[PDB]
Amino acid sequence: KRQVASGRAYIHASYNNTIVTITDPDGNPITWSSGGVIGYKGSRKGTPYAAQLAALDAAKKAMAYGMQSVDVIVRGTGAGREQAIRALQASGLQVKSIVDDTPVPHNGCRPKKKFR
Amino acid sequence: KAKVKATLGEFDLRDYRNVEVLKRFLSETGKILPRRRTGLSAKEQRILAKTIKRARILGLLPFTEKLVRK
Amino acid sequence: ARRRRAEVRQLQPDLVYGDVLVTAFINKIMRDGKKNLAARIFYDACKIIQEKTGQEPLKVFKQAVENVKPRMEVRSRRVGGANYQVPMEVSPRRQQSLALRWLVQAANQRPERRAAVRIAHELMDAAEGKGGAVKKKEDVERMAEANRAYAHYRW
RNA sequence: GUGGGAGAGGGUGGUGGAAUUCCCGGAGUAGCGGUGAAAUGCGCAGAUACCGGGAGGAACGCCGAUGGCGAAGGCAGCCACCUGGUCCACCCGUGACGCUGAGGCGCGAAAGCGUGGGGAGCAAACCGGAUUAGAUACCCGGGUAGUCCACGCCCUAAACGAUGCGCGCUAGGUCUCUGGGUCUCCUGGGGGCCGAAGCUAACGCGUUAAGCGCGCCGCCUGGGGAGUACGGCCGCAAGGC
Ligand SMILES: [Mg+2]
Ligand SMILES: [Mg+2]
Ligand SMILES: [Mg+2]
Ligand SMILES: [Mg+2]
Ligand SMILES: [Mg+2]
Ligand SMILES: [Mg+2]
Ligand SMILES: [Mg+2]
Ligand SMILES: [Mg+2]
Ligand SMILES: [Mg+2]
Ligand SMILES: [Mg+2]
Ligand SMILES: [Mg+2]
Ligand SMILES: [Mg+2]
Ligand SMILES: [Mg+2]
Ligand SMILES: [Mg+2]
Ligand SMILES: [Mg+2]
Ligand SMILES: [Mg+2]
Ligand SMILES: [Mg+2]
Ligand SMILES: [Mg+2]
Ligand SMILES: [Mg+2]
Ligand SMILES: [Mg+2]
Ligand SMILES: [Mg+2]
Ligand SMILES: [Mg+2]
Ligand SMILES: [Mg+2]
Ligand SMILES: [Mg+2]
Ligand SMILES: [Mg+2]
Ligand SMILES: [Mg+2]
Ligand SMILES: [Mg+2]
Ligand SMILES: [Mg+2]
Ligand SMILES: [Mg+2]
Ligand SMILES: [Mg+2]
Ligand SMILES: [Mg+2]
Ligand SMILES: [Mg+2]
Ligand SMILES: [Mg+2]
Ligand SMILES: [Mg+2]
Ligand SMILES: [Mg+2]
Repeated sequence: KRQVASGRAYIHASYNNTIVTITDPDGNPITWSSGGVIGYKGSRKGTPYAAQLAALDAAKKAMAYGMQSVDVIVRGTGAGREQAIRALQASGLQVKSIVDDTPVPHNGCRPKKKFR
Repeated sequence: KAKVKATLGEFDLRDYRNVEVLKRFLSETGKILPRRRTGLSAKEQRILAKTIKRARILGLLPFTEKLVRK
Repeated sequence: ARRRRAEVRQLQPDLVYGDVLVTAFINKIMRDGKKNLAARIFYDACKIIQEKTGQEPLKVFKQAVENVKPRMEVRSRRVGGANYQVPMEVSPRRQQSLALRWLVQAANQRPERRAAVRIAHELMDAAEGKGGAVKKKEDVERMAEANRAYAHYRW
């Protein structure tokens, strides 16, 4: 009910999960998916296969919205951070460009004990 | 690979307003290039870093950028 | 095989066909060192399989063994706690061995009274695309395509 | 003295972007988070993810080094102001004005104390979830003091180069920071690495001495008891000498 025909795709990948949000050229989201949206529940959500399935599910929902041309934004690092982009390439969506916009601070906040 | 100073003129390392030449010393991202790729001495690099930060605060040089093709 | 490659034994050819797979299958049928009785089993089964269906037992044997050979399987790999079932492809030599073993084991798990009858009907069913050996093969293949989520643990 | 130089040296005020959190709004469904697995937890009062806007605190990515500065503790965005130390060249001035230093005085990471502010993130205590034979721990989710600032205390440390300060003498080689020079190089002054002689119980040190000498200060005399007791002094207390 939108007929967007073009937009962005943000891939947020971590070591516990990978999620894909397909949005429009001025930032508002259209659809999304993740390792928990699909069957997997626990650490299974962090596998590259779950990332591939999440990317494919989000891409098919975008097809339902009528998406053809997609720009890719990538934030984070984890298993399947690349598999998501590979499935997104071979999903049937013409990939416009891939961009890694992983937010990194300028040494602002103190991390948790795990991260020091 | 070519170092920045090797392909450049007799330019001012203390000019924070010349974006044309200061852009050469930034990376694909907004990061300052190391001495391995700038071919500068320690003193030259130390002056270049401060001039780059000066230009950044004046909105002439990017504080950070986005990586492509990743 | 810590040092060497464990060079494969080259079986003797067969006296009836001249083919090596027949000798390998006859060995797989043999028990307690009776290759004579096993050969008689296989060749009475050859006569029965050539009579009950008017085809050559050569190509039916070959097509059955070809139908039973699987293309993927699972091996257990110890990673981060308890091990996982990781799928992978199969060697041609191991495909041959597994096909013949499943053939014999599904033939002797049949109801038929005589051994040769079991062998013949098992070969027939396997050559048609059905039977117990092909069922075990397709279960092996169903292990693949199922735990394929571990496709990054190939090793 | 003159003339140049390098620097996260200190203080004060200003100021920039990234990121976290929170709030407002848009769009958008069903989970997010987390782990070796999980669960507590959060989510239909609309979360997570995405976009725009706002608020606030704290810390300064790349440059960055095996680098620099400081007497030590220690000191990293940028700008301005106030200010310390230091190095080199000139061979100009004073004319032994020097070295060390019991006491004293000042400084002194973190944590801690008092009064008043501040509070994002982190986080003793604590509240829960797991794990385990038990879990008072490691792992997960929360969370106070605190961490931050002003002022006044506290005087400890693996406060380490486990090497007190100063001066002279005793092969070089190699990397480096910063000056001067007639600038394959030389000559000072710092930071490393090999290694002469020599030293050392050995490891190792070796012009940045643990070598050869001189001056002065501090300290040592088997281990436990014990940095405890008593006494004194200091401290709001903790406690310190
Ligand atoms: Mg997870
Ligand atoms: Mg400074
Ligand atoms: Mg300062
Ligand atoms: Mg909202
Ligand atoms: Mg709820
Ligand atoms: Mg609930
Ligand atoms: Mg509720
Ligand atoms: Mg607030
Ligand atoms: Mg660094
Ligand atoms: Mg000064
Ligand atoms: Mg004179
Ligand atoms: Mg005179
Ligand atoms: Mg003195
Ligand atoms: Mg004294
Ligand atoms: Mg103190
Ligand atoms: Mg403190
Ligand atoms: Mg306080
Ligand atoms: Mg926390
Ligand atoms: Mg905690
Ligand atoms: Mg318990
Ligand atoms: Mg001495
Ligand atoms: Mg020079
Ligand atoms: Mg020094
Ligand atoms: Mg030197
Ligand atoms: Mg010697
Ligand atoms: Mg040495
Ligand atoms: Mg000496
Ligand atoms: Mg000694
Ligand atoms: Mg003593
Ligand atoms: Mg004693
Ligand atoms: Mg004590
Ligand atoms: Mg006494
Ligand atoms: Mg006392
Ligand atoms: Mg008292
Ligand atoms: Mg004590």
